[PDB]
Amino acid sequence: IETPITANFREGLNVLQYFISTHGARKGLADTALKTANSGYLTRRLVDVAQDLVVTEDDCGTHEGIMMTPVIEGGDVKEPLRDRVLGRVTAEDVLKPGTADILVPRNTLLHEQWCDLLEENSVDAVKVRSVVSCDTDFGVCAHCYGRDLARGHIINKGEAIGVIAAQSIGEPGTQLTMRSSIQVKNKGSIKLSNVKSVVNSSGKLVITSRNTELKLIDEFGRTKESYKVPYGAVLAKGDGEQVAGGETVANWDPHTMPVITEVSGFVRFTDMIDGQTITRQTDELTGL
Amino acid sequence: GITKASLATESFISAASFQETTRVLTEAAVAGKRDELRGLKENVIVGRLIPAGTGYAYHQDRMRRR
Amino acid sequence: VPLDGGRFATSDLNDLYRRVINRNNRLKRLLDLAAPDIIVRNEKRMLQEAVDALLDNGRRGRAITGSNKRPLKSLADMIKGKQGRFRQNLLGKRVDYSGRSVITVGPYLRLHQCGLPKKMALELFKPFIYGKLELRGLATTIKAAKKMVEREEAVVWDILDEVIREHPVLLNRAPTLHRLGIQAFEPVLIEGKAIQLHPLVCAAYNADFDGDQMAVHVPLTLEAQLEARALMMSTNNILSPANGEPIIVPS
Amino acid sequence: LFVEFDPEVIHTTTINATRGVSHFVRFGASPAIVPSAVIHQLSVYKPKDIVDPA
Amino acid sequence: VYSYTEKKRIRKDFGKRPQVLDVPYLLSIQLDSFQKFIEQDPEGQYGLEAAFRSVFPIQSYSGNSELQYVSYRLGEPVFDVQECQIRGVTYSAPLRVKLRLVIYEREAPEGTVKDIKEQEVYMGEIPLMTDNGTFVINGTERVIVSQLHRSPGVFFDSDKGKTHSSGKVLYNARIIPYRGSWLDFEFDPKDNLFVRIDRRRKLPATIILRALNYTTEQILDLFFEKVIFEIRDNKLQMELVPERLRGETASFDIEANGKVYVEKGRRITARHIRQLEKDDVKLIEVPVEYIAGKVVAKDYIDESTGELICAANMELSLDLLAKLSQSGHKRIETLFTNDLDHGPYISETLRVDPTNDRLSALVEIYRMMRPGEPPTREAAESLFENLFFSEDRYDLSAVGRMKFNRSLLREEIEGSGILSKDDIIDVMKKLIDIRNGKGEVDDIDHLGNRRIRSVGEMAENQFRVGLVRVERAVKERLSLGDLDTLMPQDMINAKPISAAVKEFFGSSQLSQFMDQNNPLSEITHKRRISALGPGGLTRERAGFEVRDVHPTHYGRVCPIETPEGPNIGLINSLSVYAQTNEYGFLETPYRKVTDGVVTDEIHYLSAIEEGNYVIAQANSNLDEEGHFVEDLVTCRSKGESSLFSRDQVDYMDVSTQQVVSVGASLIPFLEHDDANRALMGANMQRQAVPTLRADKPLVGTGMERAVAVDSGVTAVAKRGGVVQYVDASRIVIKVNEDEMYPGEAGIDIYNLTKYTRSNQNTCINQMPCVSLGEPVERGDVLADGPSTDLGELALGQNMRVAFMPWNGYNFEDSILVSERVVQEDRFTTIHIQELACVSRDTKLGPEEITADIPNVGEAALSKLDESGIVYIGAEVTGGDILVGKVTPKDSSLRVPNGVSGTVIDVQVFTRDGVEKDKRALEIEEMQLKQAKKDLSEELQILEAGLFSRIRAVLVAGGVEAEKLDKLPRDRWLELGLTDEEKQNQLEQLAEQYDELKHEFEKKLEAKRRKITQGDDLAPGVLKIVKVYLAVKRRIQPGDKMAGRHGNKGVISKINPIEDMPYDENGTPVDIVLNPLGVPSRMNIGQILETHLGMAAKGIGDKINAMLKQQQEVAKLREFIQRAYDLGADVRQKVDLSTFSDEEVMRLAENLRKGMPIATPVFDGAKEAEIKELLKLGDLPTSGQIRLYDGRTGEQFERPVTVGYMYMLKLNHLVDDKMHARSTGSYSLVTQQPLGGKAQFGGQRFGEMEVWALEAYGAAYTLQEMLTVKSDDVNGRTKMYKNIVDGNHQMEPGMPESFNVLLKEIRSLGINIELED
DNA sequence: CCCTGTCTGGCGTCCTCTCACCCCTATGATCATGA
DNA sequence: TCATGATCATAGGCGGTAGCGTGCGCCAGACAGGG
Ligand SMILES: [Mg+2]
Ligand SMILES: [Zn+2]
Repeated sequence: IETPITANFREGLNVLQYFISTHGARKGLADTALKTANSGYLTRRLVDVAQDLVVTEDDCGTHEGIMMTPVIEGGDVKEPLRDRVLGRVTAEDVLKPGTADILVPRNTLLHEQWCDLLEENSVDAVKVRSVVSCDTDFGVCAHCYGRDLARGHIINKGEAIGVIAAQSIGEPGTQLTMRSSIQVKNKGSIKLSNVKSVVNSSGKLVITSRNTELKLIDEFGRTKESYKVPYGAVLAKGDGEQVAGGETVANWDPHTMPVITEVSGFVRFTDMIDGQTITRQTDELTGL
Repeated sequence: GITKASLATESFISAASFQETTRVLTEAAVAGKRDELRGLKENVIVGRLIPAGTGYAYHQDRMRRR
Repeated sequence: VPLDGGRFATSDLNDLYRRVINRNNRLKRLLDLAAPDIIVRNEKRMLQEAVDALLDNGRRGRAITGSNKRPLKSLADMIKGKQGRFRQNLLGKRVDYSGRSVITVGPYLRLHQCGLPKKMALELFKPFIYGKLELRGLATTIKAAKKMVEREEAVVWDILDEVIREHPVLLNRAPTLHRLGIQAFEPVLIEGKAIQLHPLVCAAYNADFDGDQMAVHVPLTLEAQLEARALMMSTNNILSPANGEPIIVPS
Repeated sequence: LFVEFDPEVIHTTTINATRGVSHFVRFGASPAIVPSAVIHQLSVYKPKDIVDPA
Repeated sequence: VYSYTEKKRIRKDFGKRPQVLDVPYLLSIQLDSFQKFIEQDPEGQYGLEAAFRSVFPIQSYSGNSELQYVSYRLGEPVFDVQECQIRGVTYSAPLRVKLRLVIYEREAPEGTVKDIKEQEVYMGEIPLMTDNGTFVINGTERVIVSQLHRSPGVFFDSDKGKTHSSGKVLYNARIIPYRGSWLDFEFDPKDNLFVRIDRRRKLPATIILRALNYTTEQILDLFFEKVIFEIRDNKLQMELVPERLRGETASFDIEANGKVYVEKGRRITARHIRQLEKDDVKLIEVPVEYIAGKVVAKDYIDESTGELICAANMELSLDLLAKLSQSGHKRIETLFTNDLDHGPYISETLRVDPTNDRLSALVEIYRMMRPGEPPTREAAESLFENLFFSEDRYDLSAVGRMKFNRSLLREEIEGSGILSKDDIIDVMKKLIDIRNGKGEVDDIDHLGNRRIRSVGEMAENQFRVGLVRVERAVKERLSLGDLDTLMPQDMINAKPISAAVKEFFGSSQLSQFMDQNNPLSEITHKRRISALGPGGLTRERAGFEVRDVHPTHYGRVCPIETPEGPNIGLINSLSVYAQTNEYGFLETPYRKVTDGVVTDEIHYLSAIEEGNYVIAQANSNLDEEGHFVEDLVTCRSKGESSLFSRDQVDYMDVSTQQVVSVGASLIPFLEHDDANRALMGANMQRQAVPTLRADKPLVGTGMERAVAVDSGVTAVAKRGGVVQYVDASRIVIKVNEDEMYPGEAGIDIYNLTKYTRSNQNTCINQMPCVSLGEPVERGDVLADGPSTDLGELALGQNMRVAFMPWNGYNFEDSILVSERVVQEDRFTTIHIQELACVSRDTKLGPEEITADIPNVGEAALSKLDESGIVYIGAEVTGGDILVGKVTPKDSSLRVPNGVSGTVIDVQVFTRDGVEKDKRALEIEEMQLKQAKKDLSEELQILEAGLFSRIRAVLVAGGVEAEKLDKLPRDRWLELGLTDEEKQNQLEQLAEQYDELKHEFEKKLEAKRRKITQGDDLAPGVLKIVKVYLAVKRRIQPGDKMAGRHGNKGVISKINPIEDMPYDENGTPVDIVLNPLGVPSRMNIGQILETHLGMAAKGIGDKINAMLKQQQEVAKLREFIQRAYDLGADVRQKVDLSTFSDEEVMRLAENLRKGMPIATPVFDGAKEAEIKELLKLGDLPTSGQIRLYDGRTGEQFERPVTVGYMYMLKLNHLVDDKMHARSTGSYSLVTQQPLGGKAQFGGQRFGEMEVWALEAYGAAYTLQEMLTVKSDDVNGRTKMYKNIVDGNHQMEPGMPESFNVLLKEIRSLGINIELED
C-alpha cells in the first residue's frame, strides 16, 4: 500500500491503519497453520525413507569422496571451509603447496585444531569422505560419516543416523516460509574458467562462450568472488591479471545475443534468398 | 524421489506402514515376497529390539549364532 | 458394543458380513428351485457387488452406507491410512505407567531433576510400593498393601521417597519434533499438582509456560533405567544433533 | 417378475412411485430384452417339489 | 440526567467523538430471523407460508383429487422452559395445519367437486426460541449459528493461469440457483464453448441453444453482426463500416471516390476511419481472395434444383461463390471474425456440434443426464422442461433474481424464479464479452457475493425437504384408495416432517452446543458467521484466500476476533453495528455527508453500494457544525484507502467502535496492541470463568452495559416503579401509576434463578442488587447475574501488578501470586457437576435402589438415608456412595475418584407404574408444598396489589376514612358510590378477582397433575436419580490466568505475604509479572492499562481518605467534581449539583474501592490525560514507584512499574488435566489401554516418540514401551509379578495387536504367516 | 505408434479436553365396549 | 355374543410414481484420443 502507517504503538493507531495491520497479521497466522500441516508430513516422509540405515561397519575401505569448497554466490563467502570440513575423514591426504609434503594423513578426523591448521595454511579444497560414496553393503561404515554430532568423538558403531538425519532436516520446517555487469569488491588475481576468448580491434578481450565463469583468487590461494559470465560478454581485463576494488571489468547486453566472430574478413550472404529466407522490413521512423 | 524410494523396498512391511497399503500388499501378495525384518520399523511392528542401540549388539549375537 | 440403551449400534463389519450371507443364502435358494433361464445372473451380480463392498468399500462405484451420508468401513479401511492398524495401534501405542499434567518453572532445580507431584508419583509407582511393603513386612498380602496405599497412611510416603531416589522418568512434550523432545530426569516430590521443569531445558522442548502440558513415563525394567540414565539423561544432551551448537543456551 | 410395457413415450420416473421396481434384467447397461422361455416353451412347471423351502 | 442505577456508580468516560447512533440490541440476528420464520405472514413470503404454498396443493396421479392448503397455527407448548430443562423434553410447539381435500368428477376437471372436507391436522413439532435467542433440544441449551455462503445468481469466474500450462486463462460462468440444477459455461484451450450441468459430462454449449428452439440462422443473428457483399458489376463490392478495421492490415489498396485511402501493407488508422466516415464511403471493392475465408450466416438454396448451395456457418470458397453467383443472389451476409474484437467462438462451437435440430439436442441432453437408456421425445421434453423451466425443481430466490439482473446490467430487480431463453443468452453474451477484453471478472471473497443464512431460512429449508418427502407419500396414497371415506389426517403422517426438523435441530454441523460460561461467551456465540456446514467449504481442504480478510469486511465482519488454529477466518464473528439486509447480505450504518455538513441521519449501506461512493474515516476532526477542519481527509474509495479533498466525500462512519466485534471492544487500549495479541486477548476473554464475587473493570470501554443488559443473564425491569420486597429468591416491583394498565391490577414478581448448572459446569447465579423502597426505571437492572456487578460486566478481578523479574519464578510467561490473593477468596470459583444413575431393567429381574446393600457396613451407609439416596447437604469425599444400587451385585453410584463437593440438589424421576419409594414421595410432597405456597403467594400478592388499587380509587368520590376498615376486606365494592368510572372499575376488578379465584383453582389442579404424574423415559428404565455436586475450586500452582491483551501464563508459585515487593507506604504488590513479554509480543496496551488503573486507584484512595475521616459532603463534592471534569473536549460533562447531598455519599460509597474509567476503543485516553489524572492523585507522574524487597529488605534499583491490571481466571485448571495410571482397564478389540481421563487411561506413546527413541540408542526402553507396558497380556502379568517381587525383568512375547493385523490381513484372500 | 489429453487413484501434523448423538413409523393383533 | 374401533407392541435399509450432487489441490501413471 502506497500510504504507509505513520503511527507507532506508543501513540495511537486510527481505524484504517489498524485494519491494514490486521491484513498482515491474519496472513501470518494462516501461513503458520498450513505451514505446520506440510512440515509434519515432510518429517514423516523423510524418517520413512531413511528408516533403516545403521552404522554397521568401522571402515569401508575406499578413497572416492566429495570435494568440499566454500560456497560462493558472488558476494561475501557465505559458508567457510572450517564450517564445512569440520569433523569428517579426509579422502585424499592433503598436501600443502610445498608439494610432496604431507599436511594430514588420509584417515584423520578433522577436529578443531586441524581445522585451525587448515585455516592458517589456506587450504584450497580438503577432499573428504562422504556417506553417499561409501562401500558398505547394507548400511554405512563409521569413517565415512564423521564426528558423532551431539558428541565429540567419532560415531559409535550402531547409532541409527537415518532417523536423526531425517529429524534434523524436517525439524526446522516449522520455521521456513511457504508463500548488467560484474562489480568487484575485493582485490586479487583474476581467474577464468571454461572460456573461449579472442582479441577485438580495441585491444580488449572479448568472449565467445556462455560457460565462462570469472573468479577472484585472493593472496593465499582460495576464492572470494565468482561470477557467471554470459555469452559474448566483453571483458576490460584478461586471465591471470591483477585488478583493483570497485572496478567493473565486464560489460555486455542482457537484451541482445552477440554473434561476434573470430577471423577478420568481409561479410557475404550464403543460402539467403530474399522474399523467402529474409524479408524486407524497413525501419520507418529511424532509417537504418 | 523419497516417497517412491520408500515404496520401492525389498520389505513389504516398511512400504505398508508408509503410503498406500493396498498396492503394496497386492504386489507383495502375487510376488510371494518374503520380509526378513530388516532394520528398524519392522522390528517396531513385530515387537522386538531395534537393531540400532543395545539391540545392535543383540542382533550381532543373533546373526552370529545363525 | 452396547450403548446402554437396550440396543446395539453394530460395527460396520457385521453389517457387511450379514449382507453377504443374506445375498448368498438367497442365491443358494434360487439355484435350488431352478433359475428362470436368462435369470440366474442378477443375483450373482448382487453377490459380487456385496463382496466388493466387504473387501474394499468405495473402490467400486458408489459406496454403501448405514447412517447416513458417511460410507461404512470395510476391511481395507481397517488396514489402510490413519485410524487403521498400522499407524494407530502398531507403530504408536497407548502405554501403562504414564501420566500427564501442566508444566511450570521452579528454578531451584539442578538440571538433571524435575519436580513431580506426590499424587502422580504415588499413582505411577504403585507396584514398586507394593513390593517394598511386602519386602519390609508391613502388609501380609497384596490386598492389605493396596488398601494401605489407597488410604495413604503415614508410612507410604517414606516408601515412596525410598523408591523415587535413583529412578529416572521420561518427560515428553506432545509435539515431539526432534530427539531432544524426550528426556529423562530424576524426580523430586512436590506438594502441588504441576510438573516443575528446569528452565534451561525448556530451550530444547520449545516450551513456554502458557498452558503447555507434558507427559511422564516410567521405565519399568532395569535395562531401561540404565538407558534412561546413560543415553537419555538431561545432562548428556547438551549439544544438538543438527550442528555443534549448545542447546543449554540461557534464554 | 414378467411385465409387458412400452419404454419411450411412457417414461419410467413418472411410474417410479409404485412397486414392481427394483430394475430391469440387464447383464449390461441397457435394459436387456428378456426371453419369455416359460411363456413360449416352458408353460407349466414346479415338479421340483413343494419342499416349502426349509 | 441519569437513571437511578447510573447514580449509584457513574463511570468516568474519556472519549472525544460525540456519538450519534447507540449500540443496537446485540441479539437481533437470531430473534429477528426466527420471528421472520414463525409468524402469520400474508402475501405469501417469507416464512412457513412459502413452504406451505410452494409444495401445496398436492394433486394426484390423474385421479382428480387435490389436497389444498388453508392456514396453520401453533398451540401453546405443554412445558415452559424451566420444566423443560429439568425434565429433558424438547421445547417444542405443536404445528396444527388446516388442510382441505377436494375431489373432482369425471369429464370435467373444470367442474364441480362433489364433496370437500376441511379439517385440523397434526404435523411435527417445531422447537421455539427462548427470549435469549437459544433452543432447548434435549434439556441442553443449543444455538443455531448463521452460515456464510455463496449468493445465488450468475458468477463469472476466471480459471487463471494454472490450466493447460501455457498461460491462456479460461473463463467460466457458474449460474448458482437457490434450489435446483447448476449450470457451468466455460471455455477450453481450443477456444470452444462448453456447457455442463451439475459437474457431469461436457457438451458444446450451443446444443442447449438448439434446445430452446433456435435455428442456426437465428443463433448467428444473435451472436454476431453482419457483413454485406453486393454483387454490383465489378468484383463483388462490399458495404464497409471502418470501425471494424481499427488496426487491421489490408491485403490491397483500398480506394474510393477516385482517391487512394489505404495502402497495401499498412493498417487503417483512426484518422483514415474518420476520412471514410466523413466522406460517407459505403461500397468498396474487394479481390477474389478477400472472401476466401469469410463465414456465411444463413442457408442459401438454389431455386432451380431445390438443393443447398452452401450450409449455414460455412467458409466460402471459389466454387461456392460460383454456385451462388449464377443462382440469382446479389446480397451475401457474412460474419466479422476478428482476432481481438470478436472471435468465432460460437462458430467453432457450432462446427464441433453433431446435432442439427431441436430433437437431437434434447436427445443428447437426456443422454448426458441419464446414461444409456432409450430416449423418447416426450421424455426429453419433460426432462428439459423440469431442469430449468419448472416451478417445482428449479427456483432462484428473490436474492438470486436480484443478483442475476444486477450482474447482467438489467433494470427490473423483479422476475420469475425460473430461467428463460433471454437469461441463458445473456449469460453467453457476457461470457463472450469478458473473453473479448471488455468488462471484468468477479472475485469470490467480496462480501457483495456472500449471503448470510440464519435460523429461519435453514429451518424453512429443512421443513421444505420434510414436505417434499411427505408429498412423495401423499401422491402415493391419494389416488390409491376409496373416496369419499377418508379424512386428511389418515393420509398425511407426522413422521418425516418431525424427523427432518428434529434431525436438523438435533445434530447438524451448525446446530451446536452453546459455549455458556460467561455472558460474553453467550452473546458472542450467538453472533457468529461460520463459513462451514452444508453448502460451504471444509476445513481440511480449503484453502488460502477464504482465510484472509478482504477489504470489504470493514464494518461488517470483525477482523481481529477469530479462532486461531485449524479454522482461522472461517469462524468469523459479526461486528457491532452490522445488521442484515432484506435479502441476506450485510449492511452497516453511515452518516450522509451532504456537500458541506455531516448530517446526523443514519443510512444503511450494503457491500456493493459502499464501493461506488466515497466514505470518510471514523475519527476525522470536525468543528461543531460538521465542516471538516482539514483540507485533506483520509478516506477510501473502491476498496483502496487514500487521501481525498474536503467536500468530495459522501459518507462518514458513525462511531469509531464499528470495525470490531463485541468480543474485542471490551479491550481497553485496543489501538496499542498488535493484532495477534488482540486476537488472543479477545479469544481468552471469551474463555473466562465466573469467580465468587465478581468485582468490576477499573479500565473498561463503556461497552459493558450493552453486553450485560442486552444478554439474558440479568433481570431487567419490565415496568418501572417502587420495590416492595427484596429476597435472595424473589423480587417484587410495584408498578408506577403512570406506566400501569387499568385492569389486571399488577405488581410484578421476578423469580430469580439460584444455584444451577450451566453447560460448562460453572455456577449461573443471580444476586439481587437493589435495596428496599428503591425506585427503578423502565429498562434497568434489578438482579445481577454471573460475572456482572450493578449491571456492568465483571469477568475477572482487578489486582495490584508489578512488572519485574523476580528470582526466575516467572521465566517464560509464568505468573507469581501472593497469598494475599488466595486468602481473600477472590478467585475461588464454584463448579457444579451432575451425576446420573439410572435403574435399568435386565434379566433375573429389575434392580434395587434401596439401602439394604451387601458388602458394605456402617461407614459407607452413614451418609445415605433409609432409601439409598444421599442427603441434601452431606459433604462427601472422592469415592463415597451417593446412590446405592444392587442388581440381581453391587453397582452403586460413586463419586468419581478425585473430586470433593456438597450435594445441593437431588432429582428423582419415575417411569409411571413403578412404585415410588419413600424419598420420591418426600420430593413429591416437597414440590407440592413449594408450588402450593408459590401459587398461593401469587394470589395473595396480586390480591394485595388489587386491594391497594381499590384504596387508591376510593380516595375520592364517596370516601370513607373510618368506615373502610370496619368490614372485611373482600367486600370493598358495595360502599356508597354512584354509577361512575369508579364503580365500573370496581366491577372490572371484581371480574379480575373472580378470574384469579377460578384460575387459581384450575392451575393448582393442573400443577398437582404435573407433579403427581410420571414421565416418559428410556426403553426399560425404572427411575433416574440425578445428584448435583457443588465443588469449590480455589486457585493453585498450575491454573491459567491471563489479562485482556494476550498475556497468558501458568501461575507458578503462590508466595507468602512477606516476600512480596512492597513500596515506601507498606502495601505489598499482589502479582509479579515478567517484563520481557512486552517488546517481543508487542502488546503495549497492557502498560497503559496498568498506568490508568493505578490512576483510578489513586482517585479511589483519595476518596477513601476523604471519607474515612468523617468529612462533610462539601469536600467530597469538590473532589468528585474535580475527578469527573479532568480532560479535553469530552462527552461526559457531569455535575454533582443535582445529586442533593445523599446520593453523593452513596456514590462515594461505591467509588471508595476505586473509580471506574471508560476508555472507548479507538477514541481512548491519550498519554497526557493519564498523566493529568495521575497528577490528581498524589502518585508519581511516570507511573513507577520505587519498590523494596521482601526477602532482603533492601531497595530494588531503577524504580519499577506498579499498577492495577484486570486479570481473568481461565477454565483450563490443573486439577482437570492432571492424570496418572499404573494399571487400569484394557480395550477389547486390541489389548491396549483405554484413552482419555474419564476412562482411566494412559497417554499415547505416539509415532514421533517412537522415532525419537530410535534416534537414541534406547532399545530396551522402546521394547517395553510397546510390548510389555502396552499390549502383551501374558507379558504384562509376568511383569506385574516381577515388579512386586523386586526382579526388574521382562519376558517379551508378541504384541496381540500384531495378531489382530494377521487376522485382518488373513481374513482377505491373503495368506500371511510367520516362517521358521 | 507416438505424442497428448483425460481420468482416477493416492496423499494432505501431533497430543489432549469437552459436549451431543446412536430409529420412528406403520401394521397387526388383542382387548374392550357397544349394539 | 359378535363386530368394530382403538391402543399397544413389534418389526427393517435414497423415497419415489424424481432427484438429490455444486467451495480442494497436486502429482502421477495408466488409458485412450488425434494424427
Ligand atoms: Mg505457548
Ligand atoms: Zn565408507
